[PDB]
Amino acid sequence: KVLRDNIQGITKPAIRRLARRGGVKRISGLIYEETRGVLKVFLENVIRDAVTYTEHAKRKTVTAMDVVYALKRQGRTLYGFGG
Amino acid sequence: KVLRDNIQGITKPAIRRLARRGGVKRISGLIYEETRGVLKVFLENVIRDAVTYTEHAKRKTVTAMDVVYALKRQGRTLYGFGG
Amino acid sequence: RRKTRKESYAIYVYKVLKQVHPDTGISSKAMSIMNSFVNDVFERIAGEASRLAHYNKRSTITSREIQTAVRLLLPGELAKHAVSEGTKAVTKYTSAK
Amino acid sequence: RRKTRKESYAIYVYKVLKQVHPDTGISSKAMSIMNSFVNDVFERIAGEASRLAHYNKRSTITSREIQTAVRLLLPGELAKHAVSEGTKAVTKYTSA
Amino acid sequence: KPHRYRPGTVALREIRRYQKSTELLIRKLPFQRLVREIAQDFKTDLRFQSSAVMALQEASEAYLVALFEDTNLCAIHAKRVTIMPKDIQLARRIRGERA
Amino acid sequence: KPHRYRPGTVALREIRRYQKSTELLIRKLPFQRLVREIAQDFKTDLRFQSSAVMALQEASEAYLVALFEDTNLCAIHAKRVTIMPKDIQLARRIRGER
Amino acid sequence: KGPVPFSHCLPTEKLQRCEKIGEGVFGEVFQTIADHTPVAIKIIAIEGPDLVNGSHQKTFEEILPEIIISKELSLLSGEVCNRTEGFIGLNSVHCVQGSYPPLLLKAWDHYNSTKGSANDRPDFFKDDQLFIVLEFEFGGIDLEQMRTKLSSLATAKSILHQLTASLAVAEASLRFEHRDLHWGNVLLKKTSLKKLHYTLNGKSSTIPSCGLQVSIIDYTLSRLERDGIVVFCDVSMDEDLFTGDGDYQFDIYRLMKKENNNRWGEYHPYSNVLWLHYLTDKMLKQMTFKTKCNTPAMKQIKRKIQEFHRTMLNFSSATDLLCQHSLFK
Amino acid sequence: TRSSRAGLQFPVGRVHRLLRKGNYAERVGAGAPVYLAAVLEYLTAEILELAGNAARDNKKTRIIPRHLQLAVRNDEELNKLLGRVTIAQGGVLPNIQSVLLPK
Amino acid sequence: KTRAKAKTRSSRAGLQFPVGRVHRLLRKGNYAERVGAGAPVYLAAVLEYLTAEILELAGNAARDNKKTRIIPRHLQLAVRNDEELNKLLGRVTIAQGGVLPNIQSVLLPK
DNA sequence: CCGGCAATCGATGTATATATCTGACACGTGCCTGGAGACTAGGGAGTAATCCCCTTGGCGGTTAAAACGCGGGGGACAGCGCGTACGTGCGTTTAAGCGGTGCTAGAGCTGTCTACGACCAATTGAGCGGCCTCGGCACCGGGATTCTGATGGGCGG
DNA sequence: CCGCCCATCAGAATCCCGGTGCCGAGGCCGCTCAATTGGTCGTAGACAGCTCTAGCACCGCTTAAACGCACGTACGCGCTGTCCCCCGCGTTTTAACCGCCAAGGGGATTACTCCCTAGTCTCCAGGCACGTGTCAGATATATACATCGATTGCCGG
Repeated sequence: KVLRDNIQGITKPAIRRLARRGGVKRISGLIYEETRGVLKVFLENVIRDAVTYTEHAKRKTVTAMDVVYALKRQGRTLYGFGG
Repeated sequence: KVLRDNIQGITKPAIRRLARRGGVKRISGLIYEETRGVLKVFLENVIRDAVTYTEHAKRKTVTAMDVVYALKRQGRTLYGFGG
Repeated sequence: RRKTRKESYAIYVYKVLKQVHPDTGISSKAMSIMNSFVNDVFERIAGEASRLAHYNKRSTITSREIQTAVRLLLPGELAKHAVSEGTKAVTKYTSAK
Repeated sequence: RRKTRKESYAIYVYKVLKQVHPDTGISSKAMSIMNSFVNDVFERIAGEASRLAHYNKRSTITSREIQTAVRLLLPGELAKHAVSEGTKAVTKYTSA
Repeated sequence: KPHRYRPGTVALREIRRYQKSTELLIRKLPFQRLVREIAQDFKTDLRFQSSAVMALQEASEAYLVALFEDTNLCAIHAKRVTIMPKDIQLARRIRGERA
Repeated sequence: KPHRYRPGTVALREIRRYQKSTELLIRKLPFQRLVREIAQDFKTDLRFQSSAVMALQEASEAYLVALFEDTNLCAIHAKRVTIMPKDIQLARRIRGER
Repeated sequence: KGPVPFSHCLPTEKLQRCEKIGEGVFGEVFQTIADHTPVAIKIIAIEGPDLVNGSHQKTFEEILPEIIISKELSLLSGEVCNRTEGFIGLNSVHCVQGSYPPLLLKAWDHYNSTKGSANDRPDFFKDDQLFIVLEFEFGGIDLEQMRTKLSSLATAKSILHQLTASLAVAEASLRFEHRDLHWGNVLLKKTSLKKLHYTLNGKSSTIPSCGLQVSIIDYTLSRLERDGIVVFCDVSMDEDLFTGDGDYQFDIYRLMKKENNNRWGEYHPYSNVLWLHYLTDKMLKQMTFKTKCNTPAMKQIKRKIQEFHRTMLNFSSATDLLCQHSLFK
Repeated sequence: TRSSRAGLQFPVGRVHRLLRKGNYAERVGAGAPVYLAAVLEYLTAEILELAGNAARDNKKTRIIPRHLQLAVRNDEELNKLLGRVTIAQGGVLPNIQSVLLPK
Repeated sequence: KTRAKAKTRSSRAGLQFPVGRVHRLLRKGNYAERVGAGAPVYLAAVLEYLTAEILELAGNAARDNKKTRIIPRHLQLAVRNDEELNKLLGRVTIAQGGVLPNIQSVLLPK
């Protein structure tokens, strides 16, 4: 479709900020590609589960409840949204 | 009668055999104490859970199904011993 | 038109907070987090009790199952105080029923 | 007093094994392992279906819940073939 | 000659600054575009609620921060200061996510 | 002129041998004594079935083997061929066990 | 006849209960408690050829139009054909001889040390100087000091509704013109009347007060006519006021200089709507409300207020706005 | 009311109703809701007290999710209980390795 | 006749796993208030398919080792050598199973 | 005239072929309890119609963040030498393993009967949802303060 | 003659107040319906008694494994030198964010059938416990076969 190559929107300074919050002092020049890959895999899994959940209910809109249920099924509980 | 000093029964050759099955070629001289501590902690947790399970049922004998239930609760499902 | 009502634990959480800290407020997001925490703990304990009742071939849930589930699910220091509080509440309820 | 009776899945597993490999046997420990495997998978699928039914405010379990639970639990190609099998079975049961 | 800090000071300042705040560290529109693009593969003409995207962002950021912490530990274990892809691979292998 | 093998050959032979069989590698009586001694701190005058002891032994051996595999990976990562306690500590920390 | 002493109207006990409020070229307005009721004493020097606050004092006959207008507007509240309770009613009026009591000077000193005063000291007045003492009801505090504790725009809609009703009633009664309306002349007070009642040209109507009563002060330059006799203070010579700049009031002043071609003896009710326009500009750019605009009902209310502010100028008088405009129908 | 006889603040009838129609068991005893309500109230009180202490430390009179995260992560038992839980708008605990510090 | 001959539901569905037993287990398991009429057939079909796959792989592994009987070692070899099966049974321990032979290349002699 | 590279040579542990012997596995039989056939009552689920809230799309301004270039200092990486901790083998000591013998504490099953939980009808007060105030809380702007990093200036064995 | 210490200077980091903008408590009504009170009634489980399986204790004899010691070498660790490659700072270009405004698509609510599932009674066939052989695998013996470590034997600069 029209939406393509949006993985490049995760800029290098954003990854640097995440690393700084994680507590990293020096970063090599080949980390951004690996970070993009792992983020893509994680998002793919979560979104697939959420879309299955929204498909079972005969709806056309993905809600926060579906995301929460998918995350809980994956083993990562999330507090603050619905519940 | 009361038992004491039985952690020394896990001899050094047994730990060496377990390491060899794990795929290790050389072993330092201070691994045995750490291995004994880890084994003690693991056994303590499992045995505590099993004893609680057997105490709820108003029994005086620990059965295999109690151990299986404790292992499943811990997240280490085991196949073969019934259940 | 009035929407369908929704149940939560806000009132009781606020009552407990006023009991502990008489001059402290709370924000909406914190209240939502507390609601989620209460629901999660309730579900865990209820599921453990149901499994315990099923293991022993019984068809009823009593306070013994709840006590054993609390003993299994919580660490020791929290478990002791929770057991004491539950036993005291049950004794007080039964005495003046 | 009279001894109680115990139920298992040994005969069905033996029938399937004779269907797949008509000249192979099995031991007792392997039978126990297969029994445990079947019980575990049954429990997983049933629990997932029950949760799905409770989420949508329903009071019955149908084949849709089982299909969705199978899709959610089984990974990759293992799901696809499995789903097909189930569908076929239901259709046959409707014919008779 | 203009003032210049030594390499390593501003990094520590940023480490101390970003460990006290709570706001998100990724822009919203690019993340929304990425989420929609990924989701278009499973079903055509989908719609989203704002809370769903917000929750996805929160979960992703938490996961990435934890992974970076583990990677830093792995890099320190090997007598080094910089983090390299081998550390990420080892952390993911031990965690059990990768085969 | 006695015959002597170089350091490393017998280790590889043992690695190959112990990765092919399936028996238990710990003596049974000391393990049973240790299990009873540990259990006596939670209740007094307890009795066990042999199946319980066998299940505990199997689970313990599997856990130890997996831990040793992870330790070997960590030791290899740091340009070494000898395992050290720091490798075990790092593996346990990353796995999530305190 | 003859002036009365200070103890005749403001004795010592109600002299010590006192607090200062306001000052000006004419005199000073000042708070006290009398008859178990908070009242305002307004003191103007008269018959004094002495330079005070940059100018000398006029005679009693110059003040006479002001008191005429004051008691006429007070009786307007007691009128049957056109009744409105949103105005200020007098208590009495008297003449005082002597010098300023020391308590007044000490209150002025406290006010200057706390709030600051741009007027001269009142202590040079002689013991034979003549003053006029006037009594007002306590109408509350001014709109200027109250600008940052208002609840929501509903209170606005209410206070505009009430002031427009009051001006329309006054126009229908005696053809009254104020010709001065700044956001420091509106007094609001807390009342328990949820729904207030009034009469316009013989028809009964009501205003939702939102638990708030309003008033506006008397005007020294206000113009009206009774039975063909016109009461108005000529302002054609004080062009300094209309040549100012810095905010909208001077713009309104030049508009009221231009629309009536300096013939102020006639009646021009149109400039009142621009006076209200000034207040609308103030409310949309000079006040803070305590309620967020998230709810769409009050959002559309605000948009309606905005289009009123934009489109009011095509009417002819406040009565037209009251009887035709969408916010008022 | 049942909750008043037990001296509790959490509801007892609501807990009983939620237990009775959640597909847990065929029958539910008359003592389980009281025990469950007491346990839930105790845990809530403990967490709230810790969070309020953390909030008062930071010179504020209201509790926000940062305070809840600080209270939970600084206690061993609560941290062990919520070992796989993520709180929105939480942040992380300040911690820097000693090797990275300047000489 | 008053009644016809009894026909099992499995025969009508053309399966080998029991359908009535699965229906009874679903009903007396505290899962939902009611149980439909098509769920047991689906569950039985899925379970039979999975069992057949595992048994096929295990039998091949046993035939490789020159034996005519399946033992837990063969089951472990079958499970650990397939990606999907290994992912499904990722946290399960099989008694008397063993490990997959594997040595790191660095440890090998030059 | 050596440091090497290949080619043997001996020794050791592992894989392979053949004959006996056993106990675990593959069927046969009887019986009973759980599943199938037939029928009825009612309520959970499917469908159609309607309302309106939330999602998608568009436009303009401003400005904070991303992108690019460059000099240089500190860190990654390879090479080398030294010392001792760990691997391999031999002789001697220890306790696991196996085969019986005996005893009894406790798991498992059955029959009675009483109390505790399910269900129903009439009453009513707790809890939630609209509309409205508002007193203080968090927020920013300024200024001041402080504290830390990067620097040059020296006495000395 | 190699320095390793001290006193100054700049620039972030944090404190104090003053003025603004909203939010989380509170109040009212108005319900709605879910919880409380007072009864009946059928059965789940507590309790007592009995049977007998398996868990525990002891003893004797073999042989394999654990233990202690000697010796040598390969691996871990510290030191030095070189070069690339990220870090800090300045300038210019891109699009994110905020505010506002319509359009309508689909989620949520109400009313009305009606077909699918629970419950009951009767009957018999599938599956489980028990009992018997016989052959796949375990054991013992002998026999090659691949591989490791040392020695020889020429060989080109």
